[PDB]
Amino acid sequence: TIEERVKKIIGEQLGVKQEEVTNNASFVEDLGADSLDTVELVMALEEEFDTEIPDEEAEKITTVQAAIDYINGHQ
Amino acid sequence: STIEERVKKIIGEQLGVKQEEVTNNASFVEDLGADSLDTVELVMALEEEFDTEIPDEEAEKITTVQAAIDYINGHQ
Amino acid sequence: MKRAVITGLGIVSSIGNNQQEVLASLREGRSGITFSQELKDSGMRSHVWGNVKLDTTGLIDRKVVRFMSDASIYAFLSMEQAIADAGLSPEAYQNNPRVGLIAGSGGGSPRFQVFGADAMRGPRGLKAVGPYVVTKAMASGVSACLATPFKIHGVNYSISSACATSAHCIGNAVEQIQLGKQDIVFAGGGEELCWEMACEFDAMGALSTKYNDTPEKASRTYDAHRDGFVIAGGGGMVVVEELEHALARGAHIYAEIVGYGATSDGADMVAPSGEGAVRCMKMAMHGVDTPIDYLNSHGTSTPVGDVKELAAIREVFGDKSPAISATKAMTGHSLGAAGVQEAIYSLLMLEHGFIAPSINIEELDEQAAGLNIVTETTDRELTTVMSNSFGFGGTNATLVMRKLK
Amino acid sequence: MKRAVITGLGIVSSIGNNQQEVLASLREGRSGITFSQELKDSGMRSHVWGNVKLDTTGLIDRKVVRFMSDASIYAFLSMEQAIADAGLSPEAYQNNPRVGLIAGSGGGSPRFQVFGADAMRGPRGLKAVGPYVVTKAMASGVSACLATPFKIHGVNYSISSACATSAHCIGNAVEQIQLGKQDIVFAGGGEELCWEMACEFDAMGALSTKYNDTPEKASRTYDAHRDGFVIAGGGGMVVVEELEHALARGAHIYAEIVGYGATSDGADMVAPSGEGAVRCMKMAMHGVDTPIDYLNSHGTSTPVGDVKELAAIREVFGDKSPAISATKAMTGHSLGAAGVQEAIYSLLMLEHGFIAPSINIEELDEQAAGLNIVTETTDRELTTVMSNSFGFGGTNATLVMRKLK
Ligand code: NA
Ligand code: NA
Repeated sequence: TIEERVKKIIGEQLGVKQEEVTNNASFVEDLGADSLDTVELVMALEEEFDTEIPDEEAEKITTVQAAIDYINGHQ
Repeated sequence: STIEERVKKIIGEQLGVKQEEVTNNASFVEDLGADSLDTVELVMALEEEFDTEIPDEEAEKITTVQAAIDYINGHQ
Repeated sequence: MKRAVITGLGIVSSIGNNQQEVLASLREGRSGITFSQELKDSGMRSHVWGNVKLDTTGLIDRKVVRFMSDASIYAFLSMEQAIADAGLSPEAYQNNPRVGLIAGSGGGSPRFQVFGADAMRGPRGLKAVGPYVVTKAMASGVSACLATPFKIHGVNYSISSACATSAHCIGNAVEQIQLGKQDIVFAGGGEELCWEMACEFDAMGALSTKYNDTPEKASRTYDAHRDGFVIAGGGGMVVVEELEHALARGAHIYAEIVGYGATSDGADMVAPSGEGAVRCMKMAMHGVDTPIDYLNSHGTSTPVGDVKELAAIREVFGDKSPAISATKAMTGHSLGAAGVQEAIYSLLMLEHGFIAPSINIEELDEQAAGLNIVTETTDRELTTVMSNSFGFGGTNATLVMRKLK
Repeated sequence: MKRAVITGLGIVSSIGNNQQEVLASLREGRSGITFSQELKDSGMRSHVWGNVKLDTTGLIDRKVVRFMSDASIYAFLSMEQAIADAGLSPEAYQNNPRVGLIAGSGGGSPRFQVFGADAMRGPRGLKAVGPYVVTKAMASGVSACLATPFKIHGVNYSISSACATSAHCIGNAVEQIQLGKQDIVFAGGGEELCWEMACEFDAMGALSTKYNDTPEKASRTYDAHRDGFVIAGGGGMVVVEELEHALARGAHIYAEIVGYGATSDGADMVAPSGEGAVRCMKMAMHGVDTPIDYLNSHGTSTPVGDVKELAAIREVFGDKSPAISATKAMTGHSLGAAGVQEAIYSLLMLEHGFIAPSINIEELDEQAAGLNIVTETTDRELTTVMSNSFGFGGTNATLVMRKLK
């Protein structure tokens, strides 16, 4: 259910339904995120996967996919 | 230092008066310019200085320099 | 010179979540004060408060409320009500250089400043703080968090003056109309309710502590055994509008702001001098050619303040002192939001023709004799009413409101 | 309406503890930014700040300073300076209903709010909090803590508007003079400098983090590799006075406040819109029949803000070329204190005939081309100067100051 709750996180952060959240969906260009949203979204991901994402690797998470890289790229 | 000197130092610093005004007869409110907030803080500063806890009923009676000296001498 | 009128109200308070609920509470002398387990648990001696009885969770759009502390939420809900009450469409007030907002809080957000510091010192450090604490905690949060989503293009700032805050906001809004710089200014404020703020008043000995078992009797302005104010939270907003602009659009006008006093004691930081209040009331009454029919006193239920204010009233009015009541005996003291909330109570009294009672006077203070402190709801045609708001630092505000035509 | 002039000033800043030290620093292009072990130890990514280099111990009497946080201390010392610089004695400005004070901070005291909460949660509870936290941490602390000891009897409140705070204070003071309500209003502000407040800005990503090893280079407005502002603390105060009153007492007059803009973006919470600033500058220039010779930009050294302000300037002025410089490249960003401090820098430039440099522009941003951005101290006879201040919540202020006759 990793997909389900990641879509829920992103959608509650940004106000988007699970369907709107696609592998290629951009937080900024598709789902309306500003820079503060992006900070909060990284926060919320770190909470769910109990991981610490460094500034350098966080700066490269920009779609569902760039972050799927963490959820299941590491765990 | 002695109890008396330490009490008088606290009172003078707290109330912004020179040591020569902190005589044993002096009243915090009538002679040394203390207001209600000063009273709160002065009890606090005595409690901290002498590692003691002053019940509110006792603190209400500590209205003069001598009263403070007497209390601290009598509660070690 | 340009004249300023009030064309819309909104309120979230311990005695009601809109002006109809508030009206009913005022007529009934109903208390907004409840027992607080939060305050008790924090180690305080005062366990009573005037809480807003509304879960605000999810009432404001996520993208707007992410920036907001409770003071801003209460003020925002109040402003939505005031806009609807004034009959203003989005096209009428949005993206308009002549429409402004002046609204404040006394304290910003103690809760979120402490949250930010706790988070920073915890194991995640900066990552636990998140990006929204500044707008929640900054002193201008109430104006910033409203002017942005409501598309305000005119003036945009907060006045802060402790317990006079939102009264000064309304006064400054009047000045903007009088200077001809704005046609409408939304004015008011808000205050959060939390132990983080309330415990610092308890530490001063400023809050009621002897009536925790009977919360509705703790706030008791002018009673001989009053023992401090009861802290409260909430918000309020009024639509201050230039008169010809209001008439031309067929606005409903509650009252004209015919007087605004603002003075300073320059004396004691926490206790009122009295001559400051006298000058404030006189400044608000200057040029007002009708008598004050009703005076909403600041009256917080402190031993220090209640009768100093009465002595000032006696000096101002002499033998012709107006009918007086202290609505804080019902509502508690919402600090930065008190002024606008009391302006609104006063406007409802003016609009509906009654005086709200000064409750819980079981034994009237010796120094309060020979006055007309109203203790039962009293129907009366009012024309001119006055509200006082005073704050720490010796800051004074008075507003005088009068029916038109 | 009545004309308003500046007859005295005072300042405590990262680049000097009085106006003589500040003037020397401005002429030298001297940085006030140092490395902060406090910020680094708290866990922040930004380890640089614009600190006040002053031992304030014993400068303020016990009975007065017991109420004060650092914002109030800085503002109080600035006010002492400004009173002396204006030539005013107690019989003239004390106990005078025509003399007021409008001065604010952006954040109150995060330090003392966190101190209060920590003490309450400690083993001694309410007894550790003490009775002075409310006056330190309330939003109106700066006005309350100054109006009381200086015996101010006129207006007394704080304006708060994030990084526009003390500019709006000055503008409000001008309005009081214009309305005929006051003869003198002391206006300005202060801000404390502490990890408790600064870490929330770091959590937003708003502070410089790439230049900790070279602190004097970190604040670099208009440089292509700017990465956020450098936080700073301090205070400032100006004496705003009605013209005929000033002339009648033979006052020294720095300048007339000939324009004041205050507007609202109604758009984004943390990023400027541009058209808000355009309207604000234009409002401040309305009726001013001389060109702007120098513009002290708000210019904080953020990627998001610096160039938006330049685009606004281009729209306002077109082919005219006001000299521009961003003094925050030297001073850092003192938040609520920034407006009054920059007003003071601009008055010093007007009074002493020079343009302070915009420093640390190693590679000019491509979008900052075509503007007269001064990067070297330049002597020049100025007549009219402008200072911008903007803040979160889309709040904008502009002040325009011009030599008398
Ligand atoms: Na009132
Ligand atoms: Na500026």
